[PDB]
Amino acid sequence: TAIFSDRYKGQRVLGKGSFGEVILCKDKITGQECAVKVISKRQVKQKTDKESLLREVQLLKQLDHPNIMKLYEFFEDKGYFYLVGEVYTGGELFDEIISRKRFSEVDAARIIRQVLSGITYMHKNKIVHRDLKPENLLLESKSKDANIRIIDFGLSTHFEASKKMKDKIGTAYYIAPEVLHGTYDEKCDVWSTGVILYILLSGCPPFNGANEYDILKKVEKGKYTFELPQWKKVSESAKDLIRKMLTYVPSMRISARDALDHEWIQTYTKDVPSLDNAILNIRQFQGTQKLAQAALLYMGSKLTSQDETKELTAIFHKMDKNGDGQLDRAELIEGYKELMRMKGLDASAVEHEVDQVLDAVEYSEFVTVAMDRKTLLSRERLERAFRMFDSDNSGKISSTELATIFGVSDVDSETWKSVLSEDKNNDGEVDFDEFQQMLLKLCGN
Ligand SMILES: CC(C)(C)n1nc(Cc2c[nH]c3ccccc23)c2c(N)ncnc21
Repeated sequence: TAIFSDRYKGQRVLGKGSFGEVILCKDKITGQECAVKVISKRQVKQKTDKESLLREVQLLKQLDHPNIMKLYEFFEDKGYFYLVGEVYTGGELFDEIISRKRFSEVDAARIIRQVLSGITYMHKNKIVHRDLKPENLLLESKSKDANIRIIDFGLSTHFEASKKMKDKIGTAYYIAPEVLHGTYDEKCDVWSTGVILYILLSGCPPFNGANEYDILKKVEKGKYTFELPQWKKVSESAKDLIRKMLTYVPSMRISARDALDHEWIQTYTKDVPSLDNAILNIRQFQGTQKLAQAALLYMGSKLTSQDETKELTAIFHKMDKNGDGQLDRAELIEGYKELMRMKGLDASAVEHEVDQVLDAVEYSEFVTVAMDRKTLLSRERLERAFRMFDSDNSGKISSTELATIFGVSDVDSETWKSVLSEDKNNDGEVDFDEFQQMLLKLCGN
C-alpha cells in the first residue's frame, strides 16, 4: 500500500464534515489541489469489512456526475483513512440563499432538479446517502449560476454514525422514519430531499421540535401540514411533489427518477413571485443551527485544550533535565510531536507549527500560545455566529432564543438556567461575554 504524505501535503483546514476533518491538500508533483477527508479509525468504527470498503471505493472512483462529488484516491495507515476528492469553493447551498435578496419556486426547482439528478444517478449504481442534508449540498464555485455537488455518498453504509451531539446537529430534521427503525432502502434519500424542498419553500422544517427526541417523535409519527401563511404564495404542484416525496411507506413513495418527471419540476425549469417570508425564515433557521453548532464545538475545544495543556506540560516536565523551566527549540519539536503521537499532516508540518509558536513566543509560555492557537478557530467562530444570530445588532440574545439554541444543542432547560444564575441581574437576556461564560460553566470551568 502507498503512503499518503509521500504524494500530498497539507495547505489549510477547510472545515469539519461527517466522520472527520477536511484538509486542503496539494499534490507534490502535479500541483493539483484536493479536499481530503481524514477519518480517524479510533473515533469512527467501521460497519463493514476492509474488502467491502475497498470494493465500494473502487466503484465510487469510476463514477462521474456533475451533481456528485468526484473521488480521486484512497489511502489507509494504522489509525487513519484518507478519502481524496475534488475541492468546491462555493460553500454550502443555504449560506448562499441567505445572502441573496430574491428567491422563488424557479430557484428551488432548479436546486432540487440538480439534487434529484445526482440522487437518481447514484441510485442506478446501487449507492445510498442515508444522511442527506443541506450541509452536504456544496456549490461547485463562488458564482451564482454554479452546479450543486452532493458530498458523503455511501459513507454511512461503511462507517458508524457518531453519538456525540456536536456531530448530530440538524440531522434529526432530514432523517427518514424507516432509517430509525432499521429496515430502509434508497427511498430514504427522496424523503430527505422532500424535507429540504419543504424548507426551501417555507424556511421552517416540516418535523420540528424543541429538542432532538421531540424532532424524531414528529418524524416517526410522519404527520406534517402546509398550515402557514408562507404556503399560500406557493403552487399546488409544489405541494403535490412534497406530499409524494414525504409518503410514509417507502414502497408507495416516489422514486428519484419519477420525481424529475413531476409537473412542478417540468414547469418551473423548462407567474413566479418571490418568497420573501421563506428567505427570512431560512436566515433565522441557518443562524440558529450555526450558533448551536459553534456553542458545542467551543465547549468541545475547551475540554480538549485543557486535556492537551496538562499533557504537553507533563511531557516537557520529563524532558527538563536540570529543572530551570526552559527547553531548546529542537527539544520542543520532540515533545510537541510526542503529544500528537500519543493523541493519534507529517513531521515537516509539525516542525513548522512549532516555529509558528516560537516566532510569537519558558516552555509554560509556549503551551499557552500553542493551545490558544488550536482554539483560535472555535473562539472566533462562536463570536461570529453570535453576531450573525443577533440580526438586529442589539448585542443581546433573549431567553426564548437561548431555549431554542440550547434546545438544538440538547442542553437540558434546568441545567443552563442554573448556570445563567451563577448573572444574578435577572434581565431575561444575555450578551456575548455572558453567553460565553455560560458555555464555559456548562463544560466544567
Ligand atoms: C466540510 C467542508 C465544507 C469543509 N468540505 N467537505 C467536503 C467534502 C469532502 C472532502 N473530501 C471528501 C472525501 C469523501 C467524501 C466527502 C469529502 C469538501 C470539499 N470537497 N471541498 C471543500 N470543502 C469541503
